Amino acid sequence: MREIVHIQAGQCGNQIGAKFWEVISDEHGIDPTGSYHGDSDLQLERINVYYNEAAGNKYVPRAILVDLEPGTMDSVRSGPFGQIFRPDNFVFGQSGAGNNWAKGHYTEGAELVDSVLDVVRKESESCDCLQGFQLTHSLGGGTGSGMGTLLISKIREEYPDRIMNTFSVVPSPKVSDTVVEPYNATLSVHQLVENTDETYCIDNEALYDICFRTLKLTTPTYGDLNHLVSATMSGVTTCLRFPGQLNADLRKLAVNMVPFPRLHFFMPGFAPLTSRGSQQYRALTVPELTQQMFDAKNMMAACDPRHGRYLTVAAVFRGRMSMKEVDEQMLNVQNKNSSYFVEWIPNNVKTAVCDIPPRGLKMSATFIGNSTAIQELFKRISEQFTAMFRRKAFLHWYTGEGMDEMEFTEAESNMNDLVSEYQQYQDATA
Amino acid sequence: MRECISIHVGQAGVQIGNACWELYCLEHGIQPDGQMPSDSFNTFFSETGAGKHVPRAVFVDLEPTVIDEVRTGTYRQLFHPEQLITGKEDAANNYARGHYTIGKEIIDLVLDRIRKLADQCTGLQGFLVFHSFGGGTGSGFTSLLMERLSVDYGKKSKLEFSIYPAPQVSTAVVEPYNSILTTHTTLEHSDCAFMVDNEAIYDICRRNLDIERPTYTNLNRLISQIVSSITASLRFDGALNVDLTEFQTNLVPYPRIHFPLATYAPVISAEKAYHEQLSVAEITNACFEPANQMVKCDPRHGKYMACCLLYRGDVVPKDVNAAIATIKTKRSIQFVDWCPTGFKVGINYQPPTVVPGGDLAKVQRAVCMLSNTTAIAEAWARLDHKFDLMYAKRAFVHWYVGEGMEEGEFSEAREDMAALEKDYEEVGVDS
Amino acid sequence: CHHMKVVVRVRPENTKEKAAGFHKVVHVVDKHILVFDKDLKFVFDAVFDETSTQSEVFEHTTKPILRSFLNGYNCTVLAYGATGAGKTHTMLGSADEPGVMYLTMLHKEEKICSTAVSYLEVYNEQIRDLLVNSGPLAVREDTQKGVVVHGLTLHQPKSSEEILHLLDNGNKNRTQHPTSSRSHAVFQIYLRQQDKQNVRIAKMSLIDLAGSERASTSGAKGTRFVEGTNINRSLLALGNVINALADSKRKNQHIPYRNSKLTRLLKDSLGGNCQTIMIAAVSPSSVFYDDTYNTLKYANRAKDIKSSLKSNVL
Ligand SMILES: CC(=O)O[C@H]1C(=O)[C@@]2(C)[C@H]([C@H](OC(=O)c3ccccc3)[C@]3(O)C[C@H](OC(=O)[C@H](O)[C@@H](NC(=O)c4ccccc4)c4ccccc4)C(C)=C1C3(C)C)[C@]1(OC(C)=O)CO[C@@H]1C[C@@H]2O
Ligand SMILES: Nc1nc2c(ncn2[C@@H]2O[C@H](COP(=O)(O)OP(=O)(O)OP(=O)(O)O)[C@@H](O)[C@H]2O)c(=O)[nH]1
Ligand SMILES: Nc1nc2c(ncn2[C@@H]2O[C@H](COP(=O)(O)OP(=O)(O)O)[C@@H](O)[C@H]2O)c(=O)[nH]1
Ligand SMILES: Nc1ncnc2c1ncn2[C@@H]1O[C@H](COP(=O)(O)OP(=O)(O)O)[C@@H](O)[C@H]1O
Ligand SMILES: [Mg+2]
Ligand SMILES: [Mg+2]
Repeated sequence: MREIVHIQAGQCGNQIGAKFWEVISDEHGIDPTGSYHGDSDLQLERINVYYNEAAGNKYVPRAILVDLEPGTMDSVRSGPFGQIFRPDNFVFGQSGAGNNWAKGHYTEGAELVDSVLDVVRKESESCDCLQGFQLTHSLGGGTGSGMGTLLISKIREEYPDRIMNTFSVVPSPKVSDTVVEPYNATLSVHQLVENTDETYCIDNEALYDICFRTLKLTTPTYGDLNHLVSATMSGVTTCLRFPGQLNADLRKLAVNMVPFPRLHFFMPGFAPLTSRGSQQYRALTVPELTQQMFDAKNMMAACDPRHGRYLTVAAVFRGRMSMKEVDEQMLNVQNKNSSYFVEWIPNNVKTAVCDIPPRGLKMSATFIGNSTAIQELFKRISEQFTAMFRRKAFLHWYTGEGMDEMEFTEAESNMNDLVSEYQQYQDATA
Repeated sequence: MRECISIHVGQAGVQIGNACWELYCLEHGIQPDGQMPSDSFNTFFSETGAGKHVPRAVFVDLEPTVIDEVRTGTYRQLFHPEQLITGKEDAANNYARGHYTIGKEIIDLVLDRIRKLADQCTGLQGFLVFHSFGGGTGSGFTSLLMERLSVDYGKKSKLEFSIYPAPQVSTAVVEPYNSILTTHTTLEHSDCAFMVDNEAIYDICRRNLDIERPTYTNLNRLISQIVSSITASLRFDGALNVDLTEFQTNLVPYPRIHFPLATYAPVISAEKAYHEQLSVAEITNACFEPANQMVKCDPRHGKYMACCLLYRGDVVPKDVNAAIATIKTKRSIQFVDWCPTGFKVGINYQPPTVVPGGDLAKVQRAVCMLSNTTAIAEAWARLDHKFDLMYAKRAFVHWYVGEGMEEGEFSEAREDMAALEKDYEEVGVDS
Repeated sequence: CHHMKVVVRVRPENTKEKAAGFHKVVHVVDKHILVFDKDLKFVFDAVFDETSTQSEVFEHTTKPILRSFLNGYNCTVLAYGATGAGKTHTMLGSADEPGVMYLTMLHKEEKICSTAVSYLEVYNEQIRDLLVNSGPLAVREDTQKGVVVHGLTLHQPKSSEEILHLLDNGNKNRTQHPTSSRSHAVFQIYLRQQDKQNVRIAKMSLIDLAGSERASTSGAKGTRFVEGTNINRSLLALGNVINALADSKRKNQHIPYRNSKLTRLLKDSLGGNCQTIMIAAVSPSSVFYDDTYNTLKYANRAKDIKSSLKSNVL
């Protein structure tokens, strides 16, 4: 019925996609070889949302592997759960963007886009009722950001009535992993604002903070961060695969969480998260999940929701619970924090309950918050861009691929307008 | 004889209907697979072939999850396969999607199935429609379906069992839009509309039954008890019988005021059952308590217009008369000036049945009340204020506009609701 | 200087509907007062009816704007009406020739006047050039200037019939009922006044909007519906911008221009920097009933108070 096509571009996108597919395959009981060895019928009841049935009791994920360099997907293929993917969906070039948005959007991506779109069309026509797409990438690299934005624009042109989801790793506020991340981030937000239905913003620094403070992990690696992102993705898409007492798909969340077209940048979160030693000292109840969800330190983006006001909030519970408890918890949260929710929207919180819990835990929840405190990320990126752009530093790398300064000015002005809108919608005027 | 067709649309309607049909099969001795192991139950079932009973129901939804749950569950062999109708993509909390875009590909199929069901009928007198205001498919497809049925049938009564939005408790952000739009469209196509509030059911379950975790099953069981009490006059014989026409001719004084409130008594747990000698006067009195009301509104803020009392079990007419006279002489509850005789009483014989695993005791007598009161004007005012707040800045409007709805429909619906508010305020002035 | 004039052109009754058992829901009194049906009171500057011909609306539509469109940023004439009212007829049949081919001869003693014109349409949230066959164009913003359509074609007629040739070729390339759901056609005139001084910036903007459709109640699915509802969302964005440009004393704030390509083109023309006048068309029949009195009519009251500026004689 409602089915999803997955696309991942670049090094970070590829790694997050690999972790996410291992997670989902273990959730639906599919071995590395692709055969089914589960123990419930609900696992195979809605397998078609993410998988294609192959010959001989085999399941092939509906994923596209895109990269401008071959090493990352070579490692992905040679690793575990690397034989589960269809080899024809590995689409790679040979040159690479080199941390250049122009190279990934106008020089190499302009050459790989035809092949990637042919693969995407072949995957999408075989769908029975396409629900939407889903892109995993970042905003600080060349191939990831540039090719992801190009693919998003092309898909929006081809399929304008569908749902486009993005899980983009926005640049970190404190330490920068690339000298030219402001340029790429601005030029990619310029396209995300227009061509994306809803965008989930995640920061690596917030993930480190979660892994060091809540999980008490002494030495967190990128595997843990990809694990957290995979958990968030599965929690977001859980209602399409399992029955529930009150269910909401992607389009319902988009309708309930996006009041105006240009405001679709959310911050995600997960609960419960605890250390190994502290699990004996806590009780898993709906109030505890609700308390942990609405925590500043639990957010997956480096923004503090207490600096602004929530527009809308979505919580997707999983497990066996009572709707009365969930509803009174939402009411209590709304009434206690009346200064942190917008006045001109009553009942800021949307709710959904899924019957089947994550493997292991008996309870879980997912948080999606559309807050006006996300303007700080855009404001910081705009400040860095306009500081580096007056001196025209590192600009010739971008203008040697045909890009002209009018595009930079347009992107900066669009980002400034988005910041102004988010700031202005903190005023009730009533 | 005389039969009734039940229509369940949306997730709320489908689940409520599942509970109601489990209760109905339990009442008449029908096994979950339809067979009778051992004939006044044909007003809801039909004899097919060699001793199989098929309910006269149609299950409609725009997504396959809950209808598939029904198709796989223990009652998979009770319903006709073609009566569980399923779409592909739900309305996603959008009135425009359900009414204009997604409902138009299965409306013809649903109407054809309804016609096929009613043709087999020989004394059809009404439809029962279960839905919720806040949903997308619920509100939209219910409005479209009632418009089509009113065009097609016209004289047959059309009752409603809807889930009114709660004053504070909510599970969606765009609820006021859908509620206002569906009310505006449906106001001229429904003969009656009984409503309950989920928040009030939570309160009743927490207080009366002493349950701290009342999932949707308990609410659906309470609503099933209400519907069973309403239709027992049809299915069983009694001292006084009430049809589907008497409800509309007694509870609806004006064509735009057809929103009664449904309560039930006694809702008690088996711990307090052994210590209480429940009798006609006590349950009749309990039907009037503001805390026992099943919609989150205070009847003391308005004036009663017409009340229907449905007794079943070990109930004597003289005790009913005495209890009603006692209620009438009470000065704390008010009736409108132009309704000197405002009671309709029906007395049945079959006591309410107990569903194993339920949270209710076994009682020898029970009461179901349906009352028309002006205390719902406050609920209308609250809904209109929410609509006005969310609409002044045109929030979420683009979602509806992109699915085929013009901007004028919001203004039309708001003006219609204002007119309804003025009508409710004018009907309650003494003269 | 500030009054955004709103004129209502009451269309003559349709020939097929006139005798088919309908009444008139719009009653005309004179050129200053109008009455609806219930019995609502409406005043919209000048009011026209079936008696006035195509050229008879010139007296209160474009003539006391285009006296000499140099002292101000001047014309931003829109055309509401929705389907079947006659906005496209009124604009593109006659009442655009009074603008040019009828007001190209205006004196030369104090100035030397030359013009530059361009034509574009907005279809499916994309911009196309109607005079030359070119693909979608990109709108670029900047602090110094306004919005500029990257790739538009500029033309400088040096006579009068050149404008009629350009206009005639600008309508056969419009997406003409694949009248029905269509594209918003924008005509831009640039006035040059080289002195025989540097007071030469003026631009005249003429817009012929599309109509809002109800789809399922009156319309279709597939195409004519995907190409539809883009008109609806663009009109919603335009209405939001208009409402935000005339709200009480707050005004200012943040006006959501970027929600559509149509409103971006009007960033420098819908705000208060020019003398602008609106035209709306309404059908007096009762078959439409509701769509004739809504943001078609209620909203134009809110756009009679769009305070503007004209001191910038540039
Ligand atoms: C003693 C014990 O049994 O521990 C559990 C466990 O549940 C705990 C400790 C887990 C554990 O998680 C971690 O320790 C962890 C470390 C780094 C990064 C992220 C997590 C666990 O890994 C998590 C894992 O849970 C799952 O398997 C979930 O289904 C999870 N899937 C995976 O983790 C997974 C990993 C590889 C391959 C396939 C699946 C999941 C979560 C969300 C959505 C879908 C699936 C299990 C049972 C445990 C350990 C092993 C310690 C916790 O995590 C989650 C996601 O539930 C830590 O905070 C919770 C608290 C839990 O009690
Ligand atoms: N009493 C009761 N109410 C329910 C039940 N299920 C859903 N609801 C109500 O329905 C509201 C949510 O909207 P739905 O009725 O589920 O909408 P829908 O029918 O699924 O249609 P969509 O909006 O397209 O998903 C909630 O606010 C609940 O109050 C139920 O089983 N019992
Ligand atoms: N070479 C390369 N580097 C990237 C790309 N995208 C992002 N990066 C950089 O990689 C950093 C983190 O990415 P990564 O560690 O792979 O993401 P994670 O493992 O999921 O947390 C970011 O700060 C980016 O600067 C890309 O496409 N190619
Ligand atoms: N003053 C008028 N006299 C006669 N017919 C008119 C008048 N104004 C408009 N019409 C008719 O109304 C119709 C409206 O169509 P048109 O203006 O081309 O597109 P739209 O319906 O989108 O405005 C035209 O076909 C035209 O014949
Ligand atoms: Mg549903
Ligand atoms: Mg036209």
